Amino acid sequence: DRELAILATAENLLEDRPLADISVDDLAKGAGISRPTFYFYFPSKEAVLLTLLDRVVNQADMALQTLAENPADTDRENMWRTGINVFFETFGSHKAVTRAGQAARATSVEVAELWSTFMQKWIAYTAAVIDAERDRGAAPRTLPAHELATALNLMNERTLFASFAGEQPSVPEARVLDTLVHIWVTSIYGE
Amino acid sequence: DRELAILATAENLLEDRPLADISVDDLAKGAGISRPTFYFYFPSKEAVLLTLLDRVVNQADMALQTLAENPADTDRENMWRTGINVFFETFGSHKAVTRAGQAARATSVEVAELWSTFMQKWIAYTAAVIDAERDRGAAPRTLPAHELATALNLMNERTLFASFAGEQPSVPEARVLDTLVHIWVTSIYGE
Ligand SMILES: O=S(=O)(NCC#Cc1ccc(S(=O)(=O)NCCC(F)(F)F)cc1)c1ccccc1
Ligand SMILES: O=S(=O)(NCC#Cc1ccc(S(=O)(=O)NCCC(F)(F)F)cc1)c1ccccc1
Repeated sequence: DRELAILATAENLLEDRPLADISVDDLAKGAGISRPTFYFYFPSKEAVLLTLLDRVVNQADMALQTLAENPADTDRENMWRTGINVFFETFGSHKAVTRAGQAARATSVEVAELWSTFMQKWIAYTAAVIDAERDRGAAPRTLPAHELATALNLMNERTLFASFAGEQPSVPEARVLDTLVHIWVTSIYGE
Repeated sequence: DRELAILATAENLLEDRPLADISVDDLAKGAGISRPTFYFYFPSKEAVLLTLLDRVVNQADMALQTLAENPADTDRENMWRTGINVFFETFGSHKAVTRAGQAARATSVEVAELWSTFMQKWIAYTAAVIDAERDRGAAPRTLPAHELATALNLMNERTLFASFAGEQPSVPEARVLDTLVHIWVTSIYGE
């Protein structure tokens, strides 16, 4: 409630400036509570970012679970597009949290461990699906599935986040999805 | 001379700890000069990292120029392997400078601009070679060459550096080259 108000205030301020330029007072003021009352709900501004990232990451994760149980009925190219799109839409809707979350990996053990855990989970799932495609005779046994999954997942992380941040260089946001699907599909189904 | 001694001292200390844990006195002591004498050669420890990164980046760049003028006489798979390998060997030999250089992108305008400039140059060259391969009828016109180049280059950056840092997750250093060549070759020559 006042917890939601701190989270919403943090997301809003992270649209105009970095975490280093937001005080606890900036978050308290924003949620319409005192500094001490803020500290009842969170030990630090760093813990606020950690909670926002955790919510975004879990939304993407739950969305990928929903997709896995209920596969789209279409060509394998569009199936994978649907999969990459969970990440494009979810993080695309939380650019400020995403950008700051990734910055905070350099400086926060918990942010690095949180991201690391979900990346291992998304790679393990990518690799399971690639091996399935190999078992049903649809993809050739080229690279170790788990190595291929790791590199594709690291590509998406870097490429999605460069696009969202408008970095130079980057693929424009409106071309990035098709860019990643081409490389996933060719690298998974070619020899 | 005493300039080289500061650079060598910085590279050495960046093997055991981050830049934030190295003082100017740590670099002066190391090069066997006073603090004031250090400041004659460099305005800050941050400028030392910038000079090391600039040297590594220019070595990779000059090595890729040498390759471009003197192409290996082999299959296209091995040609590209030779190309990715400039980056694998060059940065692979300067892991500590590479790791710290990438950290310093978040916190230094000059490090971000230096890296940004060379990435645009390496993407422009990748894209020129892809278009050549399209013109000589060897690769299909799939994705815009420059978008494909950008994503592949961002993949290599993230994947090479995760491997070098031993991050979880990452491809092991001894499997990363073959991993990237498979994805480059399939994504450049498949449809
Ligand atoms: O698509 S499916 O429905 N299920 C397969 C899948 C998947 C998947 C996994 C990871 C990423 S990822 O690398 O983009 N996310 C890592 C986090 C970040 F975004 F990079 F930051 C993209 C897609 C399908 C089922 C069966 C057959 C084909 C596809
Ligand atoms: O290989 S060639 O000799 N010349 C083509 C090339 C190339 C090239 C460009 C960039 C990268 S990159 O993306 O790895 N570097 C970006 C920086 C970092 F490492 F990622 F950090 C790897 C390889 C050839 C000629 C003609 C026909 C085929 C190949």
